[PDB]
Amino acid sequence: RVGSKELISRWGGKIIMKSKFENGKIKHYAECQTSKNTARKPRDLF
Amino acid sequence: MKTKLGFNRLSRKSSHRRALLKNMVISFFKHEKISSTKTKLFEVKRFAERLITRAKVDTVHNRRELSKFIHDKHILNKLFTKISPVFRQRSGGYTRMIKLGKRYGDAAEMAILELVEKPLK
Amino acid sequence: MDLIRKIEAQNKKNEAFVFNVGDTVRVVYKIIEGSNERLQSFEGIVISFQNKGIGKTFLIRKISSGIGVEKIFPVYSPIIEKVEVLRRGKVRRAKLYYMRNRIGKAAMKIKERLTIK
Amino acid sequence: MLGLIGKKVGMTQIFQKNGIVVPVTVIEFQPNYIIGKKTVDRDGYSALIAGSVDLKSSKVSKPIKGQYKSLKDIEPKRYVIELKGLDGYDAGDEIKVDVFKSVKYVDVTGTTKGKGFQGAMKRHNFSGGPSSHGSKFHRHLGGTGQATTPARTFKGTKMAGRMAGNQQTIQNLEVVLIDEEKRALLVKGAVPGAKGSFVVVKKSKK
Amino acid sequence: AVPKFKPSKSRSRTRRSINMRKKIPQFQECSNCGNLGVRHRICLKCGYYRNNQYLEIGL
Amino acid sequence: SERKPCAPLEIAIKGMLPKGPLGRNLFRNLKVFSGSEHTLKAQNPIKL
Amino acid sequence: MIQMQTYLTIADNTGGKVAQCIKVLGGSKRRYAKIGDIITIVVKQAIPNSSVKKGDVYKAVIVRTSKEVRRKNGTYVRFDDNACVILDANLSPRGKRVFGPVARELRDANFMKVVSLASEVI
RNA sequence: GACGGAAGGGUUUGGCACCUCGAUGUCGGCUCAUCGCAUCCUAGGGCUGGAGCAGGUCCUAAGGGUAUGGCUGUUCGCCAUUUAAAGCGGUACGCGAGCUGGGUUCAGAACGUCGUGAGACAGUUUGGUCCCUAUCUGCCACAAGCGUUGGAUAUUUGAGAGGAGCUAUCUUUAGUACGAGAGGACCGAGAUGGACGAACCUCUAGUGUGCCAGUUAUCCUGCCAAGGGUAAGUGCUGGGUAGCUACGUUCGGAAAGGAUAACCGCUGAAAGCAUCUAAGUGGGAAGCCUUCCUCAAGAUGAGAUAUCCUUUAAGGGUCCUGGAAGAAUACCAGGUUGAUAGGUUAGAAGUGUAAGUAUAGCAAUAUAUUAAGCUGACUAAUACUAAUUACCCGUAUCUUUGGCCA
RNA sequence: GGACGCUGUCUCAACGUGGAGCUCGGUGAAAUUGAAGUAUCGGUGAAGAUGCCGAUUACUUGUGGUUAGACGGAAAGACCC
RNA sequence: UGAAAAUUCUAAGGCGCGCGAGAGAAUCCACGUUAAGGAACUCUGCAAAAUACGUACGUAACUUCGGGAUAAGUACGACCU
Ligand SMILES: [Zn+2]
Repeated sequence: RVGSKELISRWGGKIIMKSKFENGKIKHYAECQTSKNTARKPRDLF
Repeated sequence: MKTKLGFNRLSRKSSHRRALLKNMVISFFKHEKISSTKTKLFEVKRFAERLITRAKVDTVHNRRELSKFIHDKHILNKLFTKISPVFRQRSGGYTRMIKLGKRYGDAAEMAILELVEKPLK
Repeated sequence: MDLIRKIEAQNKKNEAFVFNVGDTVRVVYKIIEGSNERLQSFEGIVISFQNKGIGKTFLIRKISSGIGVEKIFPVYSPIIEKVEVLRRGKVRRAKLYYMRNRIGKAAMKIKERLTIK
Repeated sequence: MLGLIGKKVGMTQIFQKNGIVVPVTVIEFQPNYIIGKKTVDRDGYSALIAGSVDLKSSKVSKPIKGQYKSLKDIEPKRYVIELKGLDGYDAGDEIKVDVFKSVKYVDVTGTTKGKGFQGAMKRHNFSGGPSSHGSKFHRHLGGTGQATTPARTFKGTKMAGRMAGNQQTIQNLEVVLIDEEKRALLVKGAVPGAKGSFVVVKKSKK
Repeated sequence: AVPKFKPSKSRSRTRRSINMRKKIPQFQECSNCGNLGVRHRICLKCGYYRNNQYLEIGL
Repeated sequence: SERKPCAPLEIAIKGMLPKGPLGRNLFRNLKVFSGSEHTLKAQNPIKL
Repeated sequence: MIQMQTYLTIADNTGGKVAQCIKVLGGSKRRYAKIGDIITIVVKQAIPNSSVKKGDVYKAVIVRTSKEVRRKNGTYVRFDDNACVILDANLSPRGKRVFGPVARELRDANFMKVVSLASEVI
């Protein structure tokens, strides 16, 4: 077991999934605590 | 796609190509000037200039190498004695191949190969 | 000149050790296990050198518990700690692949050079 | 989109600090200048015209010469491309290689290697027939259509013909190293084109 | 693998005229004799070429 | 309609015109504009 | 590069001495197994009067291959014969001891107990 | 869902004998596919006698995928292991001017049965020529010519078209929800793979009839020494750079948005209620349209711009030296103002210590001179040679109208 | 029918070699052929259309490749009557 | 050379096949080599690969007593003294 990689941003912030709602749309997106940049898939925050 | 750059293969298998090159170089050194197909002459000069630059310096070991390619003793001695001492200084390009036109009959591209400076007599 | 070779010279940082094909050598190198490193060792006969430039590698063969093992090491790799030459041998090839066919005691030995007094 | 005209020098490998090897392609960047601008209200769209390595003054036609009349000390450029929807620059400017300093992934566009008239088995990974058991069928197409319906060969059936020479853009190449003093970029992986061919490097879309 | 119908004279003429077409060689008058010789070839009439003798033209 | 505002009317007129070289020429004789303005002011077209 | 029909040395003390690969697991058209993969083997030759009979089908893990496979640090390790170890249902070594060396990709494939019972890890 | 009743599909066994016997080659396998949806998997649902897990039934959905072997000529089927699944069909039961000929359907011979016999048998066994240089359409690629309303040179908007669209295991959420227990999640994240596709040669690996070394037989260079030829299309072995290649390396399947299928609605009638619909207005899938990559103004609807030229100018072509390109072409680099090619010099590297001389040994041979000699398909330098004091193509026609200016 | 050894038979193809193929010069056939400013789809029809209907698509002309069709060529079908 | 009129090379002697020259694309036919696996190919180990000589050692079931048998299996081979 290669140590379970901690789900961390490239800016040292935890990445957490939120579900925005907008106009009949549930949206899932990824949010970084340290820098508050909103992206949609944590791929884009590593 | 083509690999093996550096030849023309002269349209013949390896042994016969080597024999062809040896014979034509021998004749070229003997006669100071020959006429043939452009491709054949091109390869001939690629090897003749190499032989001349190897024979610029006359030693036993160098002579014994040049014998591995020049099997005519008379022409080997001529190459080591009469030809190179006039190209001792020239940095390269000892020969000169000049086109002659399409030959009648099978329309080959003829050309003339000669030495830039004629050797000692 | 070449920009490739200049980049290589800028990235060497780890000079090649001195040894020749046919010597018996011990290489000591680093190995990671997750987060921890250990020093590992490999005794055997160098039986080839390799490619041009920084990609140069060498091959080491040894016999372990009756089973042959070969390893390929990149020469300029930072993981290589030390290479030490236990016995220096005299060969005539440039690649000693015939040792793969040698069997028994003959499968692992190379006559050494004996420096003149 | 930030882009540059580079030249594929070749490939090599580098050793990361802990020992991990990374195979890289090296790109050399001759100076790139902004030659002109395209505007939505005059050309219909917004883009920046970018140019690279110079031409020999004996082989510049006068249309090309006049293209550079108003620019000061910018000789004619052999490789000219367009960068759509870019700002922050104007005619006479000059783009460093460091515009990628903050970028993690790039995209590279170049002209893939040419392979000449190539057969189906190389071109499309066709299997062939057996090489024994009486076979007289080795690297031919096989069947191509159906019998009477449709009584023709469908458009786009894959056969023999020329292979490669097209443009291609490879995506999400990781950026390994940037070296300003030698004007070089080191990306991780393969880049289309032969040695010395000229590629265009753009900031990655993703 | 055999012609299905005899082609029209138009098609035969077109193919023949396109294929059986030989191109003129380039020329350049000799600096010595003024003959029109093939460009980049020794003059076949006087033997000179860029003011150098290479042949000895006979009958 | 959204991708090509003139396409429906062009298609319909092309269908209703005769076929052949003269039909194609007649369709060449037609200009369709999405908006309420045209560029052929030099011809003083007669309104209908 | 173990494929179907490949012969392998059983490198443990269950009793078998030669095994034959009859399937490469985990993939539809999967054709090759590497170090640390699990294959389905049939036993072609065994020590007499052992707990493993000739002609039984088990699962095994590959511990040595004769074709080198790249590692992260650029090193390649190429053994001299292909060898495997029999596993029980829990995907754990059925035997109690392992003969000869093994390659260290077992470490990453999480076969720590095979690694420990091995003699040398290369 | 019995007993019955009404249809469609044209695939099974048949019916008919309409096309073809001055010939439409018949079963499987191989290769290559394309299409239908009556969906095997992945996706979205309704209901369950659906606790959960796992299912059952029905509806929507064809984007992608849909295994390797044993037996048999077999399709089929059974069986062994796998897998998210091992779909059903049309296309002359797809595909023999693409392949195989095991089977069927010739002449040999044998067995059983029938016949007095010649012989016969949708009974069996064994052996047994698979022809054709592509005229046309079609398709995969590449050019010549001209057009695009003056003629050229670069950079591009894009109609339109093609490519691609697969999926698993494990770890967190959580042994929590659920549940007597056993057992065990939806939703949403992370890591590592399989298959497939593309690019590439840094590594791994193959080739490497350039090259180097060892050695056998025989002939030759007068001989010793040292070499050379021949053992097809390398004499045989040990290596091998460039180039090509996969078994190698790297990358790719997205994210988001729009309009929807089945389905679920909200507000509400006709029909005082009720009702997703009739006025409206919303959610909603690997599908559709954008987005990603490639081709693309012959898109004759021939586009847009910047610059050059104004009676043969701008520019292009031929010729030549070549390549990163290539069947001939084209494209691209270069032509004395010139590093395009050869040669030369040097280097990255291959082979592995030459010849000669000296020493040691009776000799085979070894050591020193020596990281030697030789070879350098690539890289950079250096005009010595070859690319010529050169030859052909190639520019505002006229009519109508509007704007500006005189 | 099975086993050992051995192998590109195969997973899975790659590179090289010799003769053709390609280009040019010389010599120069063949079967075949009502001709031809001979596209595709859905139909129709002696029941599988280059030639008919409706629609769609397509600048003119060659070369190197490939055989889906022209119920292709070859032999007044050998099977059946 | 060798047991040999085998095999390879070569003397005497006779010939260089009565279209050539460029270029090396696909492809066709015939060959060379190969990582890992070793019949998973296929109607069938078809085709290839492999075995191969000399001198010694050692050879079974079965048998008509002759055989099987070169069974199988294995060692040595160069140069100098
Ligand atoms: Zn003249």
